[PDB]
Amino acid sequence: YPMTDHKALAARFPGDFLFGVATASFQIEGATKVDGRKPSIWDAFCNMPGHVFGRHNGDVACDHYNRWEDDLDLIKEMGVEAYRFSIAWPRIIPDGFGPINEKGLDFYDRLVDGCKARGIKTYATLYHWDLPLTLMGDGGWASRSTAHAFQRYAKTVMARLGDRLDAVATFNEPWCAVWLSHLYGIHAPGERNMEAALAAMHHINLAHGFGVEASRHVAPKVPVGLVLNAHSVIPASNSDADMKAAERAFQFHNGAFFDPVFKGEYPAEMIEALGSRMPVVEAEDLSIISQKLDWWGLNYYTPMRVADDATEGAEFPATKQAPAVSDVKTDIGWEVYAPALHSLVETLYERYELPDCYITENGACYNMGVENGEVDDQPRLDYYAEHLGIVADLVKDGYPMRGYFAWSLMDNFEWAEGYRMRFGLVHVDYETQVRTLKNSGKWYSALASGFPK
Amino acid sequence: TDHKALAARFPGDFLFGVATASFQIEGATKVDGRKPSIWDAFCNMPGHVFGRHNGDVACDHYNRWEDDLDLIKEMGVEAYRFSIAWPRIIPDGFGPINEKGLDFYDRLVDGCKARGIKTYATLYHWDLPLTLMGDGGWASRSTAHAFQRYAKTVMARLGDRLDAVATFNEPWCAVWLSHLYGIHAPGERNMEAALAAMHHINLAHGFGVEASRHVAPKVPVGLVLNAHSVIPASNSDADMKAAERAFQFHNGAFFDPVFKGEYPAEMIEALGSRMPVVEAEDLSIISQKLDWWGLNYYTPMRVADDATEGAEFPATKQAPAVSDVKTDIGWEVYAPALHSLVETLYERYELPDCYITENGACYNMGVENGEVDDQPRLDYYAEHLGIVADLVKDGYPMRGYFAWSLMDNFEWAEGYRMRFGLVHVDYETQVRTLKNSGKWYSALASGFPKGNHGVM
Ligand SMILES: OC[C@H]1O[C@H](O)[C@H](O)[C@@H](O)[C@@H]1O
Ligand SMILES: OC[C@H]1O[C@H](O)[C@H](O)[C@@H](O)[C@@H]1O
Repeated sequence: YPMTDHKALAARFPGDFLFGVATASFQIEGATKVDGRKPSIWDAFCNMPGHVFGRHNGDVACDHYNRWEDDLDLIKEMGVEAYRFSIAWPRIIPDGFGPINEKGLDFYDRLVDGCKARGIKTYATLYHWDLPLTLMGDGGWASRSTAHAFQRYAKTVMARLGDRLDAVATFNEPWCAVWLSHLYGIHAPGERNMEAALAAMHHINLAHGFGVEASRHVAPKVPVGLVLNAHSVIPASNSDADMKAAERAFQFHNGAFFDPVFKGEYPAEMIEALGSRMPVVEAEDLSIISQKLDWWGLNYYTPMRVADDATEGAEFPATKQAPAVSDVKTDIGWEVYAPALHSLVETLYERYELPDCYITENGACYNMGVENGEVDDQPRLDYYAEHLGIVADLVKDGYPMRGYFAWSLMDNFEWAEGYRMRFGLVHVDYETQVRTLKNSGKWYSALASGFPK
Repeated sequence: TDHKALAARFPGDFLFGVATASFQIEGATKVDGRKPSIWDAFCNMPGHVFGRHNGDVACDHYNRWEDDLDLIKEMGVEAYRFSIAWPRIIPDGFGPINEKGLDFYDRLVDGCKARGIKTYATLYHWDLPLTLMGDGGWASRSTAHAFQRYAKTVMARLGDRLDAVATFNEPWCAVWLSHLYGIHAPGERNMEAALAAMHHINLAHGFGVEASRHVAPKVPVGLVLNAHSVIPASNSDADMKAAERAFQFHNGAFFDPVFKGEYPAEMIEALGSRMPVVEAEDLSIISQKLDWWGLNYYTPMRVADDATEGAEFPATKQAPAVSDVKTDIGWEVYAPALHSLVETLYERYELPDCYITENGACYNMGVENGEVDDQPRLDYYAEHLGIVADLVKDGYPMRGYFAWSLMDNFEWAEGYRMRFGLVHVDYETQVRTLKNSGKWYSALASGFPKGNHGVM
């Protein structure tokens, strides 16, 4: 049972708690070929049949590149203190390496100015998956040179925006950019090769480290973070095999990123099984990867239930999907189970020395539209109540949970799922570009408005 | 293999050549304005190419081309078949023309002229500018129009000197091998993408023919196809219907539109709903008349019916080899499949003059004694040229023959491991060594053109 009474729920949060809404550049911007933007690997992935539902693409999206003032006005009306957004590398350095696109920088310059004027805090993500297509020539993330391209891109953005940005994250979800994109073939560039994935793994960890150094060198005032979909790993049974399975799944899906960044090492059992196939790790890599961060971002939606897979010749971590425990599912099919969020954060703060935590993404897919000038999305409202409940519990128990960004300000391009899957607090009619604040959004606004106190 | 007796089986004006492709030999992948091709991306992402081999070095031809031309001249080979790198000419696919790129081929073509070497250029031999992948590569119709402009750009500069041009080399590879089987760049395995690539390459061929004739009307225009010699596993009804389905899919998909102005009926029945839009004028554009056509032949395609539930058209599976002779890449040697193939094609379609634009064999032996003993290559050539001479005697319009690899080179997904050259290349020293097969081929080709002399 949720609870949902906002006035009560609001009492459970400290006065300086940060409430936000989140978007990503490719998902909402459109204007793919204007002001010097060159193609990203997602433009390619969309336009090649077989990868994205309906062959949907980012050409128009929410037209946010043009309508951004309205959107910031909306965040202002909702009384949301913070906006988490991503910056398009294809706009800043269209070829990945090469000339800087001054018009690219100009746009986010204005965007940040726009937020500053409205008293909206800025949480920027440098990389939320739109890698300049040209970088695939050298091998993309499988090439170490791509990390150096990112390095220069980060130093460029932070030099321009560092005097106003409230916070910066290097990467959004290495798990997706790494395994889902290079091992499972589901996200761009759509590869299914362990050697390629391991290369991407290390080079993205490396690029993060280069990114930290770059930010601090040109904008040392801005708190630097990293955003991770750490998976709440839950065994199917308490059998010895399933417990061991959950630990391996943890090392592979979480440790591959958390241990290098926060412990300056890769997980030992993972190295045993997969080490021989990694690219060169240079003497100074791990110490660069493991620089101290001022904050970190957690993205969470649903647990990762695993069982052992004893199949002959199963690759590490040799696990398979266990069935859902809750009956409740979102429209995209993900199990709804709030307490996995609690145990996830506990495990992480026991296992790693972590800085302040912001819940950088939390939300649900529910595809109801506009009937009677209102969007009736009670199951989404329920979701936020139930999960914010857990976040308040974490605050009570002493964890340094400093903020929460509701995932998806508005409906947008949902990657492989195209425009089919809505995650927004605000409905978008893609034929008129009209924004309609959903009922869940009215609720979240009623909660967020009372902060700061 | 007596080369004198074999030489006599050919007409005096028969054309002997050696063949090459831009990405396989050139190197200099980042020089003079060249942007990446889909094959640079393909090579450099682990899992696609043996050893992760790439085209960066290759045979360093971009730097050593005059020496390689002198080599062709010294061999006595009259013709040179090569491809032009689109990534050097219009590096983003669309976008600004790169003059440095054009100059290189301009100077190459001048070098062929000065040496008396006839030029048979291939506009597209698989090196698509990576940027075009932004719109969906060959799955986007726009890519055909980019080619069209590329085609026109090249022929405007080179058309006053080129002896001949082919639009595309092997639609089958660029279409099915690249978009359905995932073996070649860009490495897709999707029928919808492959069908889009199929029509868009056919269409691009047509645009190319018109573009070339618009700016260089005198230049003979062709298309190079690895037409598959489809042989059934048995004469069973199921196997023979399968061979015909296979012919339609692997050959008909390209031969029918180009030479009959229609797609194969049964194939349209199984797959047409998943094809891209065929605009009103498309098929007439595709089926413009050609002055010649190139056949690439290596080995037969033996097939059997596959009754597996839901097996997609053409619903066939590989059948086993009849000969037990195989090249080092694993391809059956079976020369008579060349004869039956050519005769099938000429009965089935109305075709212009034929050149064998590729024929050769993978054998990986290297330099020992300062010499390369590649008898199986030589044996392969003598036997296949015999077949070509049989086709001549039977009255088939066989005008010329190009040996498959002037030199060992980057062999696509196989990297540098699989050698096809008449000339051995040591990739550390870049030293060219003429193999024994090369000596033999030079001996044969040197007698042509036979020239005006008496008889008795
Ligand atoms: O549904 C997935 C949503 O959460 C993901 O973790 C991504 O960070 C976000 O872009 C996406 O839309
Ligand atoms: O092995 C295949 C060889 O034949 C194919 O016909 C190609 O056109 C050539 O580039 C390749 O090297």
